[PDB]
Amino acid sequence: EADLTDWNLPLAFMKKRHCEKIEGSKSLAQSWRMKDRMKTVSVALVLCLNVGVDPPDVVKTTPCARLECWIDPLSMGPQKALETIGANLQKQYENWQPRARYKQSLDPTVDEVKKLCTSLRRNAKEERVLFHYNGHGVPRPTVNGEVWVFNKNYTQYIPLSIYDLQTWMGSPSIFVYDCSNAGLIVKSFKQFALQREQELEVSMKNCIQLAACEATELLPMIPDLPADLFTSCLTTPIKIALRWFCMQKCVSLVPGVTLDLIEKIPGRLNDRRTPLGELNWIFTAITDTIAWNVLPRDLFQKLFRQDLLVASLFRNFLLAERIMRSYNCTPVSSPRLPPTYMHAMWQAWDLAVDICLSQLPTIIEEGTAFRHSPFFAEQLTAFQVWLTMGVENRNPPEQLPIVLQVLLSQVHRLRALDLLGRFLDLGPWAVSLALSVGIFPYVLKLLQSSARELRPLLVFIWAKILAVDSSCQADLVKDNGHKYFLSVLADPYMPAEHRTMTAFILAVIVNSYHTGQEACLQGNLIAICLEQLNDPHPLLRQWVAICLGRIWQNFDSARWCGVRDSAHEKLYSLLSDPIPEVRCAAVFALGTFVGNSAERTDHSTTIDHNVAMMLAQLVSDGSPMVRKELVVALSHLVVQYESNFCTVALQFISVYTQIWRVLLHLAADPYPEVSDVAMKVLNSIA
Amino acid sequence: FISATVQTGFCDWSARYFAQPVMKIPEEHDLESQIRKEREWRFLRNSRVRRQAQQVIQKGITRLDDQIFLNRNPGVPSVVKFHPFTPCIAVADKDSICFWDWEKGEKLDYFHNGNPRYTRVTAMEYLNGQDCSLLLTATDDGAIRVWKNFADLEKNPEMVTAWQGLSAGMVVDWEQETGLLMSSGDVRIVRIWDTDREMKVQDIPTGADSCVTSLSCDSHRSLIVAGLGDGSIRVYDRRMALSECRVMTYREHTAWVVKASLQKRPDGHIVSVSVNGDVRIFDPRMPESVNVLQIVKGLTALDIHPQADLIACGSVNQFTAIYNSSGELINNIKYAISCLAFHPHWPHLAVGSNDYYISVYSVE
Amino acid sequence: ESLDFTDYASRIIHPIVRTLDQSPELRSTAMDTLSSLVFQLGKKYQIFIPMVNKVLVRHRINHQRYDVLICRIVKGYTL
Amino acid sequence: ESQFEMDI
Amino acid sequence: PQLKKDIQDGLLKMLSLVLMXXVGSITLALRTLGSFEFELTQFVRHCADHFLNSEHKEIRMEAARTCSRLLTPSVSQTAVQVVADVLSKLLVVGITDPDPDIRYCVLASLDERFDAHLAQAENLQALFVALNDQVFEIRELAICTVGRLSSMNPAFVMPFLRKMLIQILTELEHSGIGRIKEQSARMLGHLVSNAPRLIRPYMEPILKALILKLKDPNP
Repeated sequence: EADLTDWNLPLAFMKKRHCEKIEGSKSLAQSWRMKDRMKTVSVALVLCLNVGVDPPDVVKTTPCARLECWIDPLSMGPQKALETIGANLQKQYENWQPRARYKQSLDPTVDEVKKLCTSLRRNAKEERVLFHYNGHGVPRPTVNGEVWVFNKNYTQYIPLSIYDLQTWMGSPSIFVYDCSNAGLIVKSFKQFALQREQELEVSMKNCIQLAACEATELLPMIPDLPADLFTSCLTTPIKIALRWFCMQKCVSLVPGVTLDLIEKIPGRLNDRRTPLGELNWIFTAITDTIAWNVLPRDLFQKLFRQDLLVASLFRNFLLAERIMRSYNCTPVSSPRLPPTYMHAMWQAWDLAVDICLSQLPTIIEEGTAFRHSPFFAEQLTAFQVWLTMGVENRNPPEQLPIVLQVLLSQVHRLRALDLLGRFLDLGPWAVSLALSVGIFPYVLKLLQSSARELRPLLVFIWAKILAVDSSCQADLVKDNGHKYFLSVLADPYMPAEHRTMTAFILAVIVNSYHTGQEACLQGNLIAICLEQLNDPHPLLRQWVAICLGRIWQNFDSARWCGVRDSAHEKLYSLLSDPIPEVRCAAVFALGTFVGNSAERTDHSTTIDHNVAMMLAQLVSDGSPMVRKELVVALSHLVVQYESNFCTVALQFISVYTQIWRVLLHLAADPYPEVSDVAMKVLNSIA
Repeated sequence: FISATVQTGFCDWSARYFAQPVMKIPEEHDLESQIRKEREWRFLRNSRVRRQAQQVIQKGITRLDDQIFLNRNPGVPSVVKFHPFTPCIAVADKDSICFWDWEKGEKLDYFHNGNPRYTRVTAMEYLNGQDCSLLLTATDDGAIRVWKNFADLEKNPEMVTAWQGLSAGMVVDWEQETGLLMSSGDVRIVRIWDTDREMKVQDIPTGADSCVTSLSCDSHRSLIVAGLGDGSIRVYDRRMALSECRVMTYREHTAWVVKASLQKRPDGHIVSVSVNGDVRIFDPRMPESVNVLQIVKGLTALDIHPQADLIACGSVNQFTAIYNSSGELINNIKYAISCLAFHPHWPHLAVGSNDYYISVYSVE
Repeated sequence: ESLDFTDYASRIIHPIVRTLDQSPELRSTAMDTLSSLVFQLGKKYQIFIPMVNKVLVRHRINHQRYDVLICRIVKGYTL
Repeated sequence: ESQFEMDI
Repeated sequence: PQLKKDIQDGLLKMLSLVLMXXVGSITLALRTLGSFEFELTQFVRHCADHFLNSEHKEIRMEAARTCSRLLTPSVSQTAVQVVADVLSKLLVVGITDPDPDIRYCVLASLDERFDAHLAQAENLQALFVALNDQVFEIRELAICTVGRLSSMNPAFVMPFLRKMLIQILTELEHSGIGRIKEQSARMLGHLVSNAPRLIRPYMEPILKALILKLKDPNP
């Protein structure tokens, strides 16, 4: 047949440079940065327990819920118990925010609270202060916007106005109420907030509030649970999460799991390789995932990313919402969250816990080696399955925030970095997502690693990020990540595909940014680049030359270094390169080399004339793309020697004579774009 | 002063490579893609047009007086070409390029080449004739330029690329399979522009004072044939050195050699014609002519067919003599007939008089 | 208002749709039940929008809350 | 000072 | 088979003339199109135009049977996006059609062949919906299908099948009814067989629940 003749023929002038326009893609409004990093500087633990005597409101049951910060208060005698609960409560918070001034108030007066709160605002001037209120020993908050504390003698419950309480506490602050009609406090807090705004004409958005209950509701009295149920959820989630798991109907599925085995669970909450730290890690992934999928992006970055303590409180609040729901309680938050209790991801938690503490009989008693959870493996598998047919802007993958959590260990880091690259590849829309979920500071921290297996994966990820957001050149020079890439660009065994990405990364880090130019110059870029300039890869030859060109762009120090290494000489080889991208990249660099002379004597001037005449033999060139850069390059030469070209220009109405004659040929170009740009530069002499 | 500094978008355009995807299979390799099926449909349509045209040649080329159409242009028809498969017959003038049809019978497009008032479009080709075709348009002063979307419904003229060759007018020979293109004219040089590398590869010296009036080339057995204004017909092999290049230099004419054309067979035949109007069929391996013919007294322009061996002559006295290569008479159609043009496949012959008219004849 | 009904979207929507044919007295009440469920399902209801729409046009069911909720799911909103 | 603990 | 190609040239041209443009023939034109071999992209995206619209029960039921047969050509990003599109449309008919016969046919036709597409999050959210279908037969058919995908995308399926397992064992123990318990066991049969990874850790509970029914004092 006559089909083999058709398929086997070169289609001339049908490539990217011809079809697409020679123009840069317009950068989108990148809004992924945390435009604020708030910090919770100090904490106020107001505990109104009055250990022993119950308030008149609530009649307690004979067995009853008694545990308060995992302490039976009635075991220890009244006074010691109150100090102990205060001590434990501090410790619990120090898991989440270990570097903050804690200051307890234990069965306080009103004056006592005033002096406490006013002092903490003075210290934490404009940074955030936490106010924790635990009103289990005092009557329920009133309709009139009041919260109860004691008198000096502990003979009368004194009311304290929420108005006065939000006077003493400042603007950026967070309030945690663990008492019975706690919704009333949140209502009345917002009322007095509106009331202050009306008085100000002739602290709302700043103030976050978490509350154990809706205004009508009462806290549960159930003997299995703590009294401190909300505080417990916020501040020790894994402990109640496991105790709650053992109270549900789903325990039938794991026989030999009582509450007593949960007490004796091995591990710590830091060590992710232990059993307890496994769960703690999984839990952090699950809650941070539920939040990201359920909340609008704005409100997510406000609560789950700005500051650690708030983010920890809201992560753990989602668990409170789930647990307390099962006892006719609805927790309340000030920036109101939509209901997460029925999110699918909770079924993943249930299974994760189940599998983890089905092992406890054998881990404790037999002394069996703790097998790790399949959680993170399977979640990466889901993320992978999404990518297969996930080429589109459809629903984004649920697992992005889990992929982030996996980077933190080493166990699944290689696989995640692979998948994350595969995801980032899909398009710049994806790189935007991955920056919004908060991948940036972890991907940047891995540049401190020496594990050589990461090098091809991180190089890939960073090329994708910097292709979208070029402002990250600021961050990479600060942390000395610019050294990480320099090493990869001077490594013969690293593939030429990845060395090309690396050369691009350096050409972005260096681009019009003296801090990055001075840093890469000292990391010996010019010597490294020249070693790879004659590679058998036309993309690498291209980028290495752009990279070389950018480093001495308006930077005389990198030019002098180029003269010693004799870079301009080694770049003349690229002027007769087959690929017209490379020829252009070479012309770019030799032009950028010429432009930053700063009026120096015979050494610099004699070099510019050698670079002039070498460019001046790319007039009769096939690509107009090369010829445009050839004009732009000779533009830099004209700007530098403007006094000399005025002599040549005024005459016809011998080096400069030659370069002006070149621009006349480029002015009378067949191609319109080259004739235009040549005409502009030629008229700015005229 | 510093404001004269322009910055190209090249480095930014280049940077777009890393925003776009990499890992996945390209759009062309996909066997079930819509672009490949339309490309395979074009190649299926091509193979039919080669077969159908080959069948007309096998019947024995009888008389030739049928006129498919007669239209009139705004300008004088200077050069004519037939697009190989799709019926698009570009008839350029001094400036513009009118795209006519001979099935519908309609004006499809009208360009401006962009060249000044003194200049003239001498030569023309069809690059990538098999699919997604382009139109090379060589100007007499030196300028070469290439046009996409030239006879489309939803699109306008679009110049793909353009570059000064050189510096008769200008002559060109496209070579689709090799990827080369060989400009020549008033200069004493035959350049060879590689279009994959967009650089002048070889500059073969002609070794001749007069202008290179015509230029035709061969793939497989590399043979740049080049007729000349003084009368001679050189042949060059681009494998050997530039001092050696002159394989043959036989001279049996004296005028503007209107067309010294070579055939694509292994039995190559240089059919050369002068202003005096006399064919001489040469071979590459001999020093003198094999066959001899004398056709028209005052010849003005001529064209020769690739597949079959037709020779379509012109005349100062309005005649259009269409003979065979052997020298047999078929027609003498009675009306400066400055452009004749055969199809690469079908035995259709265009004509364009000094008066502003076009025709396209056919052998039933 | 209190429980999760994602699981039982089909178990309810199919009987409801059927109720809007077989008895005109329950048509008002039923549409109110439907809307409450829609409000609770949200984007998970998108699948059913076509099928239920068919029953609605056939008997000119013009419910304020429902038409609002669908309009919001199709466009990308919820209160 | 990062949010989650990374062990490089 | 001297000219099997000339037969198919006219026959596909006959069907194209029919399915471009009364009712009972369109039933048979689709039955033909999916029965025997041919040389079919437009047809399958045109079959997606039928079942969405048609108020005829018999057209929808065949247009569903057809598409499942014509997507046997299911790596390149064109066929994959077409198979994904059609298969998303098919799943919608299998969840949402009122006539439960169409729902059973459609679900039954989503075989092993499609499990790469069915294991996507969005498709998997539809299939779960079918496990609480009014019709028990469809429920059985879905839990078999979802169990089969528990190897493909375990992160979604394994949590959900655990939730289902718990419900099944609740219906067994706490519903004091013959039919619901009878169905529940039947269903637990299908779970055990199709999702054995999920079920191994829970074997001691399940087995105590089942032995307890055998030691109660309906056939």
